[PDB]
Amino acid sequence: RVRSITLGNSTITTQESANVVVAYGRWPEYLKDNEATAEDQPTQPDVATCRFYTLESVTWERDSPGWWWKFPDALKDMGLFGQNMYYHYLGRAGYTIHVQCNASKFHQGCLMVVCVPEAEMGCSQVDGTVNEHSLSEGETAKKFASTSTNGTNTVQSIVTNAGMGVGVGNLTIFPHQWINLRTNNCATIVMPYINNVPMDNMFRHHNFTLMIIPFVPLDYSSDSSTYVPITVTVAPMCAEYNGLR
Amino acid sequence: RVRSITLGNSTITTQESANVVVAYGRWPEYLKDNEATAEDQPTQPDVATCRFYTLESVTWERDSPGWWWKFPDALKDMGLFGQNMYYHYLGRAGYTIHVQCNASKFHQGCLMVVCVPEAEMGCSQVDGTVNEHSLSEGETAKKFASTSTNGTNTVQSIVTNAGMGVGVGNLTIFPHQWINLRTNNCATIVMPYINNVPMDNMFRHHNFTLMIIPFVPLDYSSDSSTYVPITVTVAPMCAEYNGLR
Amino acid sequence: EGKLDTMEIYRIPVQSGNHQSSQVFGFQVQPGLDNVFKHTLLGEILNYYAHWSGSIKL
Amino acid sequence: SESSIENFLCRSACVYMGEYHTTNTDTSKLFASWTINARRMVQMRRKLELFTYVRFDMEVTFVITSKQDQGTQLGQDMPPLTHQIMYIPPGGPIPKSVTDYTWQTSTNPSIFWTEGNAPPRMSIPFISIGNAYSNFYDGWSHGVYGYNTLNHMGQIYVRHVNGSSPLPMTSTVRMYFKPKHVKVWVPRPPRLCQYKNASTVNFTPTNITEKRQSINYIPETV
Amino acid sequence: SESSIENFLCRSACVYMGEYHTTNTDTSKLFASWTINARRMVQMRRKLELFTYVRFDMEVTFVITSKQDQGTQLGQDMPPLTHQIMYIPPGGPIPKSVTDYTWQTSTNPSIFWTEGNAPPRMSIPFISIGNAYSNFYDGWSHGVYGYNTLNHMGQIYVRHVNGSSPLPMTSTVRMYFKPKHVKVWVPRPPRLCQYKNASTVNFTPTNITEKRQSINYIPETV
Amino acid sequence: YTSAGNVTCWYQTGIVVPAGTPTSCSIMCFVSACNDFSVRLLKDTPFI
Repeated sequence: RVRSITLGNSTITTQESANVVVAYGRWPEYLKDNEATAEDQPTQPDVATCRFYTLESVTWERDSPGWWWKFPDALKDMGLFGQNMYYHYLGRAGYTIHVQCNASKFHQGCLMVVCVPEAEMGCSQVDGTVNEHSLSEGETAKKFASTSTNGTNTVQSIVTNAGMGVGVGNLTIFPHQWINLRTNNCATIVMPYINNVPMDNMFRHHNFTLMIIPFVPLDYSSDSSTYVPITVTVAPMCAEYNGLR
Repeated sequence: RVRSITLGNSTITTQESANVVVAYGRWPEYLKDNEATAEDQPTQPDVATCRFYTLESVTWERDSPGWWWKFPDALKDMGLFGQNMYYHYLGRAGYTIHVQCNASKFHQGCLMVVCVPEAEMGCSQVDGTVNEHSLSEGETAKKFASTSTNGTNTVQSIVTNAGMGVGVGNLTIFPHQWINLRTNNCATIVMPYINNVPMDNMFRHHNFTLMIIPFVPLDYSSDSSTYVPITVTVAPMCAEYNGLR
Repeated sequence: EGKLDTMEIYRIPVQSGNHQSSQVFGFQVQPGLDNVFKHTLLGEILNYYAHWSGSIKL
Repeated sequence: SESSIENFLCRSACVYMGEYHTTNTDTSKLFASWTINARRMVQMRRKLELFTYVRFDMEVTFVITSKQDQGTQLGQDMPPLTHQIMYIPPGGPIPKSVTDYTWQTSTNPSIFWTEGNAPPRMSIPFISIGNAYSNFYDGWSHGVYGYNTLNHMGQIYVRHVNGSSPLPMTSTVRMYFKPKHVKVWVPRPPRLCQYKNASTVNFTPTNITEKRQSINYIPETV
Repeated sequence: SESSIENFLCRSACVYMGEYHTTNTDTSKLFASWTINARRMVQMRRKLELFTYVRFDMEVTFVITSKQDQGTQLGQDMPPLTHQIMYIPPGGPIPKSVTDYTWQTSTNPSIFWTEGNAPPRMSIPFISIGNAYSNFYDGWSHGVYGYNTLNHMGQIYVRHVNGSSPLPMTSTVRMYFKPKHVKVWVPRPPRLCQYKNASTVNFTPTNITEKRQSINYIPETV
Repeated sequence: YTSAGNVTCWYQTGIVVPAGTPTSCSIMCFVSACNDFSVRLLKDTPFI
């Protein structure tokens, strides 16, 4: 009851009892042919964009508020998919995201894993503006805080308002999955391309945001490990660019 | 009687009265499927490798011995085809080479344009060895000399022996074309992939060498331009790499 | 400068001698907004509309 | 049936009220202007933020009232007043005086109306080179965070249509706005914090809800 | 679809604004007049000059506003005012006073209107013994260069319809003009120079376009 | 500071003439639209 999956020259292993969320019922696909027939011809890499990219693990401790990543540009240094971001003026893609934990039966805790489109964030100063570095750091995660933040140009990252001004118990409206250390330790989310235009430039726009948020904190006792590792793996799907010839 | 050719986001213009040499009768193509079925799966870019790349022009003056380029690595800085040279461990490709001149009816001269597989070159010192920089400089051409050269680690580049120890009047054994300023000014050569293995690494091996050699020097009179420009344009064909998944 | 009121504004100069890697000309393709395309027959039409799109032939 | 999208969003509201004179010594008080967006009406803003992408047509009605200034001069006998209401599409010329040439450009649609009649009304289609409007944008304008140029919807300008040397008068216009034939995509959670300005999502941190006495407390039954 | 000829030309515009009194000591200030042509509206003129021959119908709407003069006398109680709007075809009698006989000729079409009602409107057909109008004429009138008599379109005159010894009042009329059912022939290049007067094509020499830094200059990419 | 494509031209060889021909010369550019061109939202032009 273990499946082994190979994309390109990558191989990972999952359990065949996985559960998969397809975001709004829609699988990813190519914009078919004839939105812009004449002088808008696209191309597709399909070479080493369809392959598993694995980020660094994060460390879940007793007081961890949460983590977030921006897509794309979490992959702007990831081999070929990142090269294509510099060579081409427009693009699009869907994604498959796997999130996994490594824990024992003597640990306990609960995580929400959610993919949020257009996650526009607020500044720590009400009459201020957010910086580009405070929104993302690429393949390194940003951190939520457990109290309200200060300083100039920083996202106001108190975890109960999720940086967007809503109640964090209501983020289940988005494509999401629960990880309860008692019953499962994995989550797969398949995201299609969602925009109000068919293609776009991939450097000054963040299509979506992946967030991981503990709702019940990690607990252990006498001589268990004091942390739990979380691992994120991403495979781009049906990527497509403007033709160069 | 002018044709306009578009590859990707590139466009060039040629004359429909062109003559084309297909190297040994063989058009380029993919190694079909099943030389190495099981764990040797290839992939193909077909994105912005099939596109015209144009180098800098060279300047043909009264005393010009000739020019040569090495393939590949004349394209190691050329956009995506050069990115793929670093991301992939093995590859292969064929090429289309266009060579053009800009001259008047008051000029005169004659050029040989030849594509030579495995053009192993000799050192200027008989008990010496050739350097890596003296064999190529990438997208900049090396130059032949009109007398015999000296110095350490340099190719012996006297033009009558073409750096290979043969008579230069006999290079017509290779795929070649003549440019006589009197009758034409262009040359197209289509080269397939030629090796003794199906794929190979593209950094420590030079598949072939393009040479351009004047057999009758440029001549002009009173107030014509004192030089003639030559332009080289390359389109890779059926490129293919090792799969990454 | 110096030739916005002569027929010379329309002529790209090709010079004599050997300069076989130098630039001859270059421009951005922006009809409607850019000065070199702004007063042509295509540019004058596009400036009556607030949104336009298509292909161009040079 | 009352929770359908059309019945929830397609409702009229006053979104701008402005004043303008026939004679003044400021010359910006001689006309009124408004930029069309749906971010300075706090009740419509919140209902619109439940979705990420929207598409609608606009309908605008104008209620216009005049008054003679309490300055001094009485005994007048005046004909009814005429007004001009001009819509500028995205990518159009903007006037800066009331005597400008742009009040006569053939591609700015315009309405001429005289008091005493029914209130004037114009209908604007979906105007965007994109495929939908967006209530949220996680990007840069090219650089302002959160602002994309596909959301431009145009402007409205109002002036008096007198001749030379007019008599002093003060008018007020109220604009009533209504979206029609509406379609929405990607639902979102409701705004929990108060809005702070009209261009950002900035906020001060807010409590999740209000307290009670204990986790067991249920009030005595009647 | 928005570049069709009808959608490009068939649009309404204010082309004349005039003032007239009920009592005065000039007697030319007692009525207002306008000669119909499309050469004193600079934005319509330019769009019309893209073609050599045109054919259209005309539609004219009138917005009319009145005022009691600030002279002296107050406490009045007046009924609403009546106005007469007369169109003269080409080859018709022209009035010179407001008491003239030509304000009663049976072949000059006329409109009678009282304030408070909807704005009046008349529709004029293509009136020419030729087959089209011409925006450009390389000839002599028989002698004026560039002027041909087939382009006559008529005139409009407006007065008050009181009786004897009326009370002092000042009115303003605005005329809104719109061509309909339009057809055009022989396209031309767009006017590059500014217009200088309303009857000629006279101009001062103009630059072909504006300069840049060099023939290679392209601005740095964002 | 445009976000638009560009076009450039380079000397590949240089111009070569016989004896008795002019030395310098010229190039001309023509622009046009292709059949798939569309326009929206008639407005006023900024030139008069």
